Amino acid sequence: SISRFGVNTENEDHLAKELEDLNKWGLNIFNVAGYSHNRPLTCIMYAIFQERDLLKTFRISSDTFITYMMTLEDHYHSDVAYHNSLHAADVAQSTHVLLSTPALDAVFTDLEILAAIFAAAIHDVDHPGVSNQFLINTNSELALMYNDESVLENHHLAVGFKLLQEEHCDIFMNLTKKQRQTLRKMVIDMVLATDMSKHMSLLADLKTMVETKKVTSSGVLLLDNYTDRIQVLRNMVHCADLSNPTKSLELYRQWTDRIMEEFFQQGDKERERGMEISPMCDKHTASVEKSQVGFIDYIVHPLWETWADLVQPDAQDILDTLEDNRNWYQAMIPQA
Ligand SMILES: COc1cccc(Nc2c(C(N)=O)cnc3c(C)cc(S(=O)(=O)c4cccc(C(=O)N(C)C)c4)cc23)c1
Ligand SMILES: [As]
Ligand SMILES: [As]
Ligand SMILES: [As]
Ligand SMILES: [As]
Ligand SMILES: [Mg+2]
Ligand SMILES: [Zn+2]
Repeated sequence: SISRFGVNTENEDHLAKELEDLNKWGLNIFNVAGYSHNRPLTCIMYAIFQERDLLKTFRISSDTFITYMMTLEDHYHSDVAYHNSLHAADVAQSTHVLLSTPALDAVFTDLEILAAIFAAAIHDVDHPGVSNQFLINTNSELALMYNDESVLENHHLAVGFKLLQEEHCDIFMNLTKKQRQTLRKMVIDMVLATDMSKHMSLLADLKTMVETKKVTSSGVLLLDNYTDRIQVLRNMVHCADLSNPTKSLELYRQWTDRIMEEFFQQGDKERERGMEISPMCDKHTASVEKSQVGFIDYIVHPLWETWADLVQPDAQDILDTLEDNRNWYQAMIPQA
């Protein structure tokens, strides 16, 4: 059972210390990365799977698991400022937390739990650090492969599933054929749902099902068919993907630094190509602070307010943090 990936003996203890917060929204993944020799995705996934007894439940070899996860992590670009393996580790650990929210207790099968955490792990692999629209506009190889439709999201799925082809890395070897087929369908569904171009419609359909939600006597949501279960799962992974502004301000600020570095790098590439600069990618004019206020007001809060509404009162502290964070960025804009 691996306890360190480096030569620092002090790190083994520090890492296990950080990992005591595995089931908490307040886990600090930057620290995890620091104490794991930059293996946040390998280590958090190993911790999550052991925490949930998923290697035992699905007869996944620890050895095969580590090899697969190391190589998946290696397919995230460490030179991409935001969409790298630390983001993937964060989305996976955040999904692990949402899976345990009391309102959803006993709702999901082990296969659905597995699908959801694996989807989070893979959902941005081999991201080149520019948007779908930038790929479409530049006639990139990916956009020609995917006919301009959910270009990156299709690619992330293709890489994550292609890596399982080699026997040495097939973590799903001992699932049954029907299990593998259902898992693949769920993961494909979840990852494609992370495409921001689908968010307005995802949310609409979410606000819709919150309306007719049936909380049972004991306080647990009744989600009786597959259709309802995969809809909550697809929204959960989406929420996890868009969870940075709901974390402690200390963490949220570090995430903002990264996403703006990535966005402004795209702006530079656009300029360089004589392309039209996308407003929020232009380092010469865009306000980092307004960009987060708007991001929260227009995208993150409506999603989380609706999730919160669905899992009442589970997500109340998340909302308060979000609103506090929103307030902090606003207060950072020098104008009234
Ligand atoms: C889920 O996919 C993404 C991609 C990029 C950022 C985020 N989350 C954001 C973050 C974040 N920390 O998660 C921060 N700021 C954001 C700001 C300021 C804006 C947007 S946006 O309105 O979704 C937007 C507007 C215009 C272009 C693009 C783009 O490049 N892609 C690929 C979607 C994105 C998202 C985020 C999520
Ligand atoms: As670990
Ligand atoms: As392999
Ligand atoms: As994103
Ligand atoms: As942009
Ligand atoms: Mg993505
Ligand atoms: Zn993501």
